[PDB]
Amino acid sequence: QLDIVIVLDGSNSIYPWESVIAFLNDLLKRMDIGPKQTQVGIVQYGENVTHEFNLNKYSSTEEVLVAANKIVQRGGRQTMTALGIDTARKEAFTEARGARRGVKKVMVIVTDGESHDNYRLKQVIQDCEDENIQRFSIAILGHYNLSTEKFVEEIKSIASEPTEKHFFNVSDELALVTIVKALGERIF
Amino acid sequence: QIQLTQSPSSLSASVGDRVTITCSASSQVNHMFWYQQKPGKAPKPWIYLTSYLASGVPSRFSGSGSGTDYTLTISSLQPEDFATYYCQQWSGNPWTFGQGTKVEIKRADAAPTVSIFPPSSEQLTSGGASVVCFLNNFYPKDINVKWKIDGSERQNGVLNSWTDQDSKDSTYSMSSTLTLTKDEYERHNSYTCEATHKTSTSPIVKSFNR
Amino acid sequence: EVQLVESGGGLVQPGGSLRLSCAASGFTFSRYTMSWVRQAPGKGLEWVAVISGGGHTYYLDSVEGRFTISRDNSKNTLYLQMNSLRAEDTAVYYCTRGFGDGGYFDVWGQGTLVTVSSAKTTPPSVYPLAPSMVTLGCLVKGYFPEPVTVTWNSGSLSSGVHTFPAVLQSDLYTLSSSVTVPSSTWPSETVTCNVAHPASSTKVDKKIVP
Ligand SMILES: [Mg+2]
Repeated sequence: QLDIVIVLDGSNSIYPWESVIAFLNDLLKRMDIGPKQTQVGIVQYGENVTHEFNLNKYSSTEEVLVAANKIVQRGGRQTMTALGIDTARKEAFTEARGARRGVKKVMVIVTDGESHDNYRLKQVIQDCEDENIQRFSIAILGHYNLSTEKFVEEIKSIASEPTEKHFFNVSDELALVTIVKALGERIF
Repeated sequence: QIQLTQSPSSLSASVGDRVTITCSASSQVNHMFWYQQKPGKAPKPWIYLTSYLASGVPSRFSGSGSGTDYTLTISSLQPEDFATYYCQQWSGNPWTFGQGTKVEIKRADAAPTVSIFPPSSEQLTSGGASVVCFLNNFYPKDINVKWKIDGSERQNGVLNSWTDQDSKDSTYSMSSTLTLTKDEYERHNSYTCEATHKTSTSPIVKSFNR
Repeated sequence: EVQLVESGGGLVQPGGSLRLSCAASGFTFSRYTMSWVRQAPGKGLEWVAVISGGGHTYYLDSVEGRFTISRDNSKNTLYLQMNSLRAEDTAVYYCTRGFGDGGYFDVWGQGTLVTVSSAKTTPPSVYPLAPSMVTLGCLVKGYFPEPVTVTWNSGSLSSGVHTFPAVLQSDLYTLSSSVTVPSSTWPSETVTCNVAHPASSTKVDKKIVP
């Protein structure tokens, strides 16, 4: 019993969008979704943020798989990760959008680059803790491979403690699928 | 929207001098980029992610900053660094550049070599008459040219052009062209070109009659 | 090595259309977000349009609705379709590779010159300019549009040469060039300026006679 909201980076840098969708797919199909099971909402961000669908638009695990594979990349001349997370926190995770009172809030952030708005990331993360939201962050290192160090510390600072059981690291958009297993069986 | 203002708009320094260019953003950005552009050429990637030098950029160059103030610094200005440097941001739309800082190199003052040239007879045949005066390899680049037809100053049909700083000797040159009709030109006799420059008290004067 | 090459520039009338293209090489084109940046004559840089590897496009207000950026990955080419051109669109257009979300211009081509005007293509009139060391030159007057090529003794005489930037007046450019050689070289040895104006398919070798 836990409402899951995936915060997808859809900026110009993300490529190809096919592997990102293959990731959602391979992850969302292993879940039992329902009003009394586990709900999932997806938010995409770039220069701006947009709700793909709310936590309770779909009550079936299959209805979620079809809608998911229907998500289009919106692009973006910036990677406003802070804006994306903060928007999921105070907009997605709200009763109005399907958040279930009492249930555990879980946020999944996937990005491939340092955010342009990293100056409000600290504040945004702290507000996620204050609302007790478990955070799992996934960093795609493609574009950097340039040290990925500072990039890594930023994405980690997004995941909840302990970092080791919340933060993931993949070589590129293709390697995203090699996480679904560990990712899921760690959200239990 | 984010506007960038570079300062100084332009500067002059000697080789060996430590030079620092500034770029202030109207709103905070977490990174700044710089490009070097020389006369008649495409801009070149110079510094990215605030302080990384693009491949080929000599070690004397460095970049720093945060918030709304970023800088580019040349530890030992070399003659080859003359150019216009542009800062640029990718944090706000539309992406934008600063108006740039034009950097020039100081050198010993040098007097201008002035040469005056009467109209071509090849031009006269078509009704026009242009008189040309070249002011070559001088420094500083501050200069003044006045045309004097038969003792009386004239300046209605005068068009000037100045070159950018010389990539070889750091000097400056400029040409002044006075265009009159074949008739006006034949109406007068003595044509003279006057160049005032800090190199001499009195103007360097060249001229001719007919 | 990574490279970009612009094409399609030229003279076009106000209200006209023009299509620019850019061939990329040396990198996996389809994976990069590409942009076009312009620089009006004597001014700064201005980002114009961008297209991600995903096909997403963004534009500068002053061109959205008139310009369309596109790409064809099968030919590793980028395009810029420009409609309803205005005189203010006159500039050198640069094709450029982006980094990250595209806001850092990684690679630049040499550019292509777009001239938006009603002025008519016109050939230059090349006039000879004759008087320790002598200074000679030639006036390249009344041509349009840019560019014009100028060399001396076919480029073998490159030292002591000063080709000044063209000055535009009444829809016609004019520029001068001067060359200085030892007095014991002219007129015993030949001096001629070579001028070509490709837009009017004009070629002329004007020998400088005393
Ligand atoms: Mg990104």
